[PDB]
Amino acid sequence: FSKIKVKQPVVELDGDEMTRIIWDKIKKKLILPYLDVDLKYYDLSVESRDATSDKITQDAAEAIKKYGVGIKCATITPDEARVKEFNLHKMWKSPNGTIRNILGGTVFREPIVIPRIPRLVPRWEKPIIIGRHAHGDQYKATDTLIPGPGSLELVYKPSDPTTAQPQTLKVYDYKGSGVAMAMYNTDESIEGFAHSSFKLAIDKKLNLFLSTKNTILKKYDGRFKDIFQEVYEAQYKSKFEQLGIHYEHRLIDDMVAQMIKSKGGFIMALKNYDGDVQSDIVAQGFGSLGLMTSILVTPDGKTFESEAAHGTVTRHYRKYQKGEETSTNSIASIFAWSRGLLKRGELDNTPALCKFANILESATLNTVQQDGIMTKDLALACGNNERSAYVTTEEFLDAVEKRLQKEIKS
Amino acid sequence: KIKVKQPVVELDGDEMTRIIWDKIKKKLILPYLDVDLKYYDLSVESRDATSDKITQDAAEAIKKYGVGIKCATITPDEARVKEFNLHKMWKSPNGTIRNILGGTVFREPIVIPRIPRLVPRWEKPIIIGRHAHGDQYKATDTLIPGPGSLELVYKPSDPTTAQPQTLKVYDYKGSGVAMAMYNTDESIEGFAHSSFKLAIDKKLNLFLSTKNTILKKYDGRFKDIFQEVYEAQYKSKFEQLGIHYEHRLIDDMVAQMIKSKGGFIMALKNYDGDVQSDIVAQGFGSLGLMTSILVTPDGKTFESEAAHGTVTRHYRKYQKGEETSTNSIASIFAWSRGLLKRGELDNTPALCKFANILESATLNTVQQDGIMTKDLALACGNNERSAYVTTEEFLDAVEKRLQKEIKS
Ligand SMILES: NC(=O)c1ccc[n+]([C@@H]2O[C@H](COP(=O)([O-])OP(=O)(O)OC[C@H]3O[C@@H](n4cnc5c(N)ncnc54)[C@H](OP(=O)(O)O)[C@@H]3O)[C@@H](O)[C@H]2O)c1
Ligand SMILES: NC(=O)c1ccc[n+]([C@@H]2O[C@H](COP(=O)([O-])OP(=O)(O)OC[C@H]3O[C@@H](n4cnc5c(N)ncnc54)[C@H](OP(=O)(O)O)[C@@H]3O)[C@@H](O)[C@H]2O)c1
Repeated sequence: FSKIKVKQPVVELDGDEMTRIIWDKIKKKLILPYLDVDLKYYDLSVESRDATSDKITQDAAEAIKKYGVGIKCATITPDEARVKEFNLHKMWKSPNGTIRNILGGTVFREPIVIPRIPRLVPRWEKPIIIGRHAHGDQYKATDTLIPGPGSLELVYKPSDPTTAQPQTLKVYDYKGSGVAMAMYNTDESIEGFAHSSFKLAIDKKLNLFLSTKNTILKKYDGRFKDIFQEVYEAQYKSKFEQLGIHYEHRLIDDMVAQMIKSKGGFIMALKNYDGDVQSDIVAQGFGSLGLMTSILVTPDGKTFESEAAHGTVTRHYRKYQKGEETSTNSIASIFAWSRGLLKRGELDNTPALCKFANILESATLNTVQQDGIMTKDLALACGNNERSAYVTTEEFLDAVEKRLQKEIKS
Repeated sequence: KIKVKQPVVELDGDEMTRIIWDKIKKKLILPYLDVDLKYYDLSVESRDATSDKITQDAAEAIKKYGVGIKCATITPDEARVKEFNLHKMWKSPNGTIRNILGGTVFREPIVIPRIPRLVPRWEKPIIIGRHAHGDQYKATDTLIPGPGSLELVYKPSDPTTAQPQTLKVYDYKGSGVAMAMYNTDESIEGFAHSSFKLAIDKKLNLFLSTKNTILKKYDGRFKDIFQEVYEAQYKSKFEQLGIHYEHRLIDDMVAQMIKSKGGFIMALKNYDGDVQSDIVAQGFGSLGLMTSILVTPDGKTFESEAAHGTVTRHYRKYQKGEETSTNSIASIFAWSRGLLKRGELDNTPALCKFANILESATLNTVQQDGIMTKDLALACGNNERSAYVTTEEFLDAVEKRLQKEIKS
């Protein structure tokens, strides 16, 4: 059929295991037949990474920065058993972290809602998006064991004693053995977090809430609150008002409670640790990870990386490897493509592309909603594990493919 | 009447909960028990009138006789200081009591089958234990104006038995923020003992959650101490009861928690305990069915109270002569749970029986008689005025049912 010309190159990052499998199928059956796009391919499989000494990972990030918009497949984050499983030169760092830090920007997780599929928190009918500040609180902290009595201090010595002054803060006086830890964060990173959060809220046309425990951590957390407020008043307030959306700081205690009581439909910006823990809570609350997507947004709002929020689905890959039946959800991976192409269409002002992206999504979701064709993970939420309620990994892709063709005739 | 061997320490509170507290004592307690109630008025006024001294006297008394029954109290803050013209912004009475008694607070929701929960699958209590000693809650934080180094420095009292430590935390290339916190093996060990005794008492599985994958030393310490404490005194008891202890990464626990049907205990570090307690409570429904107990390491001192506040919004209406529908179930349980502990300690099976009948009468007023306050009716999808009853009407109903229940 007629192909849509994609003006700017799209960066594609291949992953491994199960997702690598459905990725190739999604491409040939759902993308390549309708678009004339130039894909800058970067293989991020563990095998490819271990070979290039993890260089392709960096090269891929650079590519995304250069062209704007990357579309990524889940990848394996090597650990102990992984190093032996593939005979790696060493436990490489998670490609997700390496790319995220190279591009700057923040990651926002968004669940896809399908009416027909109940949520564990049934009241949730609209997505609750979680943005996580992944810079350096507890994830870059220094912790140790205090052996016995003594004093603990936080000491800061400025590189320039003329403008700033030294700090020597008393933390605690141990009367026995125990534990200690110190962490940091910077104005620069927090500022990017704010910018990335406001731009996504504008794009999504959703209310934005920042959560901290500023009542306790008066300075530390207070810092996040002040920078968001400052960045807001100066560059986004007027834009939030035109759309009818609002920004607001809320105590993590209140936000968290108001969150599970709501019906959803808004964005929560959170600090490293809260974002980590709350993302797992929200995802599970909506249901299957097969419906959790994610988008990386930079402060300048010119660079994006699109990828499913779940992993390589290793357990399903073990079955696949033996020829055993699998029911893996391809929905999130498909949306990695549609959301990435959508951004591609927006930056190049190519409505044609944007239109196709919304059609791919519609075809995908109506397959479940209207036709009732779905994978096991989805059927489980309905209370139907009978091998007649769900369909196989490939059967689902076949269904959406057929549906796309139909909905594409206009 | 039923004779309560040891004295029960009673702390009175403020606003709406103070109102229901007096009606409860007089209608559901005093008529059936011959108990010596050591009374302590912990209202905002009483506290500000004694420079917060009754608070301490109260805790000391709980420490003396064992169990305490407390009414929700007002925690001073900028706003409250102007409202009552408080001399000083007195700190949380719960905190002060917690410090004197040591011990850990466990939040347990009351599940009434007829009343739906927001997380529909939760049909069994999910109890959260909070280590409220001090991580972020006793940390020192500061702003960092610009480029410079940041270090953690430890100097031992006896540089003969311990080595000093000077760890590079970070080199700022720009302005930012810094923070440091601590915890002690002592409190962690206390936190462990209380958790285990509560699991044994409730006969439920116990789970400890941390981020020991990132905070290898700090959180690995909680893990190791709990394990040590577990094997040192509770493993066999757990084995006899058929319950299990386990450490879980917070990421896994929380995901598992929301996917479960409830029925277990989660011991959490200070911060997670705080945030997760609010999630769990809201998942079950009204804060009106939320209870809590303070449990000391030795397992001989308890403080029972509603897990909710003074219900200020409802108090104003009460002030304007307007009708109210405040759920008193949680307050009544504060009495029942406390009295149950009193009996367990005094080996007074009679007191324990009363306690269980008071809880049966209360809950059945809702489950069978269909008499409930507004919060519960709303949870049932009933938004009609005729669907619920007033604060006093509900108490009147429990009172009547209690009399019938006691008959046999
Ligand atoms: N690159 C990334 O973005 C990323 C993110 C996270 C993890 N990972 C990596 O992925 C590998 C495996 O991680 P993991 O053990 O957490 O597996 P996972 O891919 O995170 O999935 C865990 C489980 O969730 C369910 N699930 C996830 N996606 C599904 C889908 N699309 N359809 C149906 N069910 C789905 C399955 O449960 P059932 O087995 O019960 O069906 C699956 O076993 C590891 O190397 C990990 O580091 C990569
Ligand atoms: N002593 C304690 O353990 C304790 C604990 C928490 C707070 N406090 C104190 O309480 C004051 C702040 O209160 P707050 O703003 O947190 O309000 P709250 O007393 O915590 O209750 C907030 C809302 O939850 C619902 N609710 C709570 N208890 C209920 C009940 N028994 N029956 C029916 N509905 C109930 C009501 O919502 P609707 O308005 O929708 O009816 C109520 O307005 C401060 O003095 C604070 O220090 C004390």
